[PDB]
Amino acid sequence: QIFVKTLTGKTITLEVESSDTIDNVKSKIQDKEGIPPDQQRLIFAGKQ
Amino acid sequence: ADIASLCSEAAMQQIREKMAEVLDSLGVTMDNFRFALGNSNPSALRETVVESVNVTWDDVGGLDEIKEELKETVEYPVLHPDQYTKFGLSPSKGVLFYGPPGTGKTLLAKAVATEVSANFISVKGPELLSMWYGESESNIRDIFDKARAAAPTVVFLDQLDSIAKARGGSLGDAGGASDRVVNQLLTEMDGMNAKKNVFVIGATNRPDQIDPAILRPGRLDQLIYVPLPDENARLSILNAQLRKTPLEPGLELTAIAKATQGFSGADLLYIVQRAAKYAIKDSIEA
Amino acid sequence: NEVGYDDIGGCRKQMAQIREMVELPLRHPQLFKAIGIKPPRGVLMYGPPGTGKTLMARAVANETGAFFFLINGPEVMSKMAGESESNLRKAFEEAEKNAPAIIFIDEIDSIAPKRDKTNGEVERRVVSQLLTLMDGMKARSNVVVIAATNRPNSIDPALRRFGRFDREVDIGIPDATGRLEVLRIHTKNMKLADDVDLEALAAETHGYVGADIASLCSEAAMQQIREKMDDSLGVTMDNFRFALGNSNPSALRETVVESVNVTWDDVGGLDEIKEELKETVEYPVLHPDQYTKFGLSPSKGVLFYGPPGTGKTLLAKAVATEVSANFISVKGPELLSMWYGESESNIRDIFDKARAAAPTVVFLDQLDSIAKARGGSLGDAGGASDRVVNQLLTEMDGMNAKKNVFVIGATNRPDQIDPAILRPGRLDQLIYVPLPDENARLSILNAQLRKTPLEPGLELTAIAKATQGFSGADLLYIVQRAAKYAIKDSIEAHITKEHFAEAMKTAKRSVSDAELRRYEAYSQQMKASRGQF
Amino acid sequence: NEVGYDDIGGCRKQMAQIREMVELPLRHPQLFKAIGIKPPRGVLMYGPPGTGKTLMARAVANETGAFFFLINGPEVMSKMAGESESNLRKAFEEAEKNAPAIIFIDEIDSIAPKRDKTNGEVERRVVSQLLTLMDGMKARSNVVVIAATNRPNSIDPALRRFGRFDREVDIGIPDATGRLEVLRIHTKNMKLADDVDLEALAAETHGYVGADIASLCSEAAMQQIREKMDLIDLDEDEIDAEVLDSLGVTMDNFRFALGNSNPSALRETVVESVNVTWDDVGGLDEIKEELKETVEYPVLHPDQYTKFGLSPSKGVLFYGPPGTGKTLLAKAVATEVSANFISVKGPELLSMWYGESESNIRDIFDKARAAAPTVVFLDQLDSIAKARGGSLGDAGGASDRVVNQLLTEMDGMNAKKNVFVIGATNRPDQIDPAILRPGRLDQLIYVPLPDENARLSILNAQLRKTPLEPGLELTAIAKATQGFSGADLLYIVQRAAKYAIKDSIVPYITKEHFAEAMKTAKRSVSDAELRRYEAYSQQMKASRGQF
Ligand SMILES: Nc1ncnc2c1ncn2[C@@H]1O[C@H](COP(=O)(O)OP(=O)(O)OP(=O)(O)O)[C@@H](O)[C@H]1O
Ligand SMILES: Nc1ncnc2c1ncn2[C@@H]1O[C@H](COP(=O)(O)OP(=O)(O)OP(=O)(O)O)[C@@H](O)[C@H]1O
Ligand SMILES: Nc1ncnc2c1ncn2[C@@H]1O[C@H](COP(=O)(O)OP(=O)(O)O)[C@@H](O)[C@H]1O
Repeated sequence: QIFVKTLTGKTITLEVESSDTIDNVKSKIQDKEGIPPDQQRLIFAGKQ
Repeated sequence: ADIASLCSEAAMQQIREKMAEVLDSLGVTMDNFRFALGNSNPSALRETVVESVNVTWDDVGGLDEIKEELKETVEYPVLHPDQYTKFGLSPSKGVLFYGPPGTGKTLLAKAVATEVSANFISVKGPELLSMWYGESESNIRDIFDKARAAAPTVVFLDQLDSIAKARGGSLGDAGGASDRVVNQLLTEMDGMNAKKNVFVIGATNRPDQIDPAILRPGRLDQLIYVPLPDENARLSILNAQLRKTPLEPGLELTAIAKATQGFSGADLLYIVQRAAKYAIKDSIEA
Repeated sequence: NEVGYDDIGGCRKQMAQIREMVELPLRHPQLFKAIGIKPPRGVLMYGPPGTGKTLMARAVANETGAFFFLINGPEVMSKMAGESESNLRKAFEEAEKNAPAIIFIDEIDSIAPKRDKTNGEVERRVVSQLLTLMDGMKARSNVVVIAATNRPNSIDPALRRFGRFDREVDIGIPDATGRLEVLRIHTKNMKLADDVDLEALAAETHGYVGADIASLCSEAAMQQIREKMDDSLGVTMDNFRFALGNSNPSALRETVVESVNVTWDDVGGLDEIKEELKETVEYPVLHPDQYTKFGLSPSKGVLFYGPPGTGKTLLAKAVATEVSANFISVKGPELLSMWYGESESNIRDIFDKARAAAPTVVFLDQLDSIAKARGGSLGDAGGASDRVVNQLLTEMDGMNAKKNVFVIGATNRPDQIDPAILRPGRLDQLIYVPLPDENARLSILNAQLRKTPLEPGLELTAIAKATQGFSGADLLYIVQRAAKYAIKDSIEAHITKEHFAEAMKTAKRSVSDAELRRYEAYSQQMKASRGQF
Repeated sequence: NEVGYDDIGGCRKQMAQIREMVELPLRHPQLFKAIGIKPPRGVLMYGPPGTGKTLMARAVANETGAFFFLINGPEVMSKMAGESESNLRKAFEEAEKNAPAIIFIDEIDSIAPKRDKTNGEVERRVVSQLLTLMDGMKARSNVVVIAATNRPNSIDPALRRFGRFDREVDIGIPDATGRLEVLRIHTKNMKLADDVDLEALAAETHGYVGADIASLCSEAAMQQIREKMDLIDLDEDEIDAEVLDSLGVTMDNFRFALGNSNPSALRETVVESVNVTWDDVGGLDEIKEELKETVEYPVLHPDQYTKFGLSPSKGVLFYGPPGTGKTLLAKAVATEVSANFISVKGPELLSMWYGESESNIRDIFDKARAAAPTVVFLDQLDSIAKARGGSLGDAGGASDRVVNQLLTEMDGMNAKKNVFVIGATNRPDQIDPAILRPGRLDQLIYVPLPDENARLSILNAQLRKTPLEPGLELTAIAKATQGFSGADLLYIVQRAAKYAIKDSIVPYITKEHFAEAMKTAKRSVSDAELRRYEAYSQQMKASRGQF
């Protein structure tokens, strides 16, 4: 004719937010992004 | 899904029995299915067993006045559902048995539900009680919701000599707890949904001290006395367990049946249960 | 530098299964059926740790040259969530470059535990990834995965399904010749002497395993190195006797599964009840056609009642020899000592384990609790009052009648027990154990005097003629009361009949006389009032 | 600075066990080829803190001349999960090419705690990386890994398996000759005085570890600075550098250092023994030679006691009149066999929080195996019946939390592990029958009424802790009580000694303090309870079963 009562407790979280390895950024630089319409980029030649 | 595996579970034993030159063993045998049934993993065995058993009415002998009464209460709503709606009165839900513990009053109730393929839930009186305080009324209404969801089901309340005896006699501390546990099922007999073909079947000894609010109509009104079966209807009991006898008896078994009226309906069933001590013992030494 | 079939032992009956359960798809997919091939890969092996589950899986792999890829539960569980999803795909991509291969997966109970405590997405992610690739390898790539854990009830039941996981292999403790066999394996290079023993320490290891055998041979050999320096090496039996007193019993909280070899002639007398038990249970275990030719059922539970503690445990030991099966020893007061849940789930966690270890027999004691613990409505006790009576009516009739699990029961006072459940058919073989005869207990005492030397001028029938309240177990203190003086006179100054008078009357008395006249109150009416009493 | 053999002390018997266990796979691998079994690779040291276990690992590495590398505990957990596994892999690779080598790791409890109490993510990350690297390596490079912690069962139990960590080594506290050797190493540079005795300070600190002795002398040397504080102040920046040579730490500064310090590692009971003889209690000689026939006979002759098929006499009991010397005999039962002994009591050790109520009995089972021999003793068996529970009717039992771990492993240990349970109750009618069985308590040692005519010899060895009067009065001090044993005899002593605080601001002990003390001559242990069990002492052989 009796009872059992017990509560609980929690811990939410911690974070660091660590990212961006160096090998991904070196591949991130050597690319293209697009050029409007007529914004050619050119070639050039010389030094015969 | 299990049947898709049992054909393969017996095919590999046929290969294991040997090790058209090796494909003649691929023809499965009837005992390798019994070997597959011998190491069978039943899907109903992985949880609680709520299936319908294959018992019928020819396995018992006698008790035919109960059989003609128990063919109208729970079968006529489910076989002809439009008959009681013409008069607008639903049939009575609840049948009560009372008598000696020798007859089959708790054992023939499984043949009532399994005829129209209904589920069977058997609960005992002194099985669940109020251990702590109030731990029984929550365990009574917890089966009423699934009794109507998987319909047709029945529920078999048994041995009510622990609850239906205390109305105004016991005035102790257990009697105060007795007044708290008997009004749960008394209000649930008329508070249940009677249009979902849920039925209660009772079979309780000592029929003198039953509670007066349970013999009222609507809950238990079929006053069906179940004594030991008649002395001429005791030969038809033994048709189920044994069928093969090279001497064909049946007049000596009725001689001891007609000798006295004190023989029970289960004691004369045990005269062939002792065959392993009488006839099968001295016939297997070869 | 690999292993084979001779490097493991003990496990033979289910090893003969697993040597053909996986070789039949791997050696030849054509000669299986050649019309429809149904390989039931996904074998689930289970058992206590240290049984050599990994070594017995590498035995069939190195025999057929199969590539043994190995992963483990916590080594891929404790990684990143997205990394464990990729690494499982990196583990199952080896099924095409090494086919026929073997993929060993261990500790799945840590991967897929019971689903009561957790309700989560990431907790069900690692078990749904293997569901999505189990049907991905259904193109008959001739690979068989191996699942190794501790017990099948810890795995989630949706994994155990016909098509994914159906094969179950139980690995238990070896028998008396099993740990003898692994003792020969681990001592293939052990340079021992001629005085070493092979059978006494093997049968003495009850709760030990071959991994514990591997620590036994190394610790005993290390003790031999300690007292040599302080080729001149030699290992005696006394180094292993030092390992007997310095062993580490690990398997202790498990019921014994091993079968015994004790004969019925170890106990004296009661020959009329050994033939009655031989005419009931040891005939249908070889062929159950006797119970089906006339439509009968085997026995569910037996009883013993009379003088308590008179050697019914050794009678429960000897029933597993004429039936050629195992034996399970469940203690007497464990029905009350186990709490709520422990009195219900633990008594059925051995029953399905007994179904996997069929044929076997189970022993129970103190069956006088049915008439005293029925109406449980008190608010003090838990599973010791009401959670026993509600389940013995169901669990005794909750068998399958296809693997023949048997229950041996024994009580003390049957006059207070209600005859409602004691009818034959379920509780049929209710037996009265009587007081043993004069030739009965001296046949036991001849086995009790076997372990010690004795002069031939001693006689045991002089004390047997006045045994009014002395049973066989009541006279077991004679070898303790009388023989306590034979040790003192031999070790103080740097077996006879002189101490037979000190154990003549004041040795031990347990059987009283009030219940002695009550022991024949039911036995005189066992022929007339056999049904109820 | 490097350390050798002389820089440690106290554990010289314990160091020799670690000596032969690690120097044989390093120096002479030819014994492995001769006997054909794998030598161990991982040892584990444990014990109380401050016993110099890190100093012993540096001592065994430099003297053997192997390639020593140290991996400290909290330096691994100070990093994240990525670089800690890379640093653990680099340590094992350089020791393989430098064989023989010793890879000593420290503080394994911070890396491997008990995992089942906190089911977490990082609790199986660094230990699973270590377990596949420890069991996975195989190159016959005969390298040894040494572990160190403060508790053997605090770590994860999967590490204590075969092949990884098998040999457990306990590091106990030093003895009187052992703690003397610790201070002699630290006082090599301490300019002590001539009056400081070497052996006197060993008997002063009874339960001090070597870290406590090293902090004791530094605090006593710091008191020498504050004693000479008024001689030269701190304003002069070491100007008078000529009086510092007269700085001798004389011995009463160590007496002041003992007065302020406290024992740190004495939060538990004694780990070695207790020493109180049977002659310290008066009489009871009818059971002295009787107990010599049951507990010291099998440990001296293990062959003649067991070849006759007799069971080892593991358990005795003490019963009779309640509170009549059996509580006084709680400590005087270990010095006969002179083995290790730890007393257990209901409200003492088994009434803690959940989870630790069975770990205390686990320590006496590690003392049955790793620290053999052992002596178990439980007193006041009627107070523990409230926790065990009483069996009622014909169907009962003791449903207790602690008796399941007790009764199973107390019978599984053989006679070579030297297990000895001792019982002492106050009434045999208050004993639970579920614990009693034939095979555990078959030895009857009846304790009678403790010699009320000769009880003057009991109190003669009780008043030896105080300077008393030479003209004592021992005529009828304890012969008129007949129910007041040596435990309740202290109340008569407390009557004759509580008057020292009164009549003060002189006589201290007079003859009237014992002559007038007979006015409270009562009897708590009546003769009605003794005579029920005096006839039971000759008829317990017919009642040695259930009750
Ligand atoms: N049936 C057996 N049981 C236990 N050990 C065996 C058996 N047969 C052989 N052994 C040998 O004893 C050793 C036991 O250790 P083993 O690692 O095999 O146990 P295990 O429980 O399979 O290990 P794990 O838990 O890592 O799978 C093995 O190295 C093996 O060579
Ligand atoms: N032979 C010796 N035995 C015991 N103690 C010693 C000995 N020699 C020196 N000591 C003292 O004991 C201390 C050694 O303790 P140590 O630095 O090992 O702490 P520990 O807790 O054992 O290390 P860990 O943190 O690895 O557990 C030293 O400070 C030293 O003064
Ligand atoms: N017609 C019958 N004749 C004899 N015995 C029967 C009959 N029907 C059932 N039994 C026996 O009775 C049992 C089922 O009913 P029973 O247990 O007697 O219920 P109760 O004990 O409540 O009367 C079965 O085990 C069966 O052997």
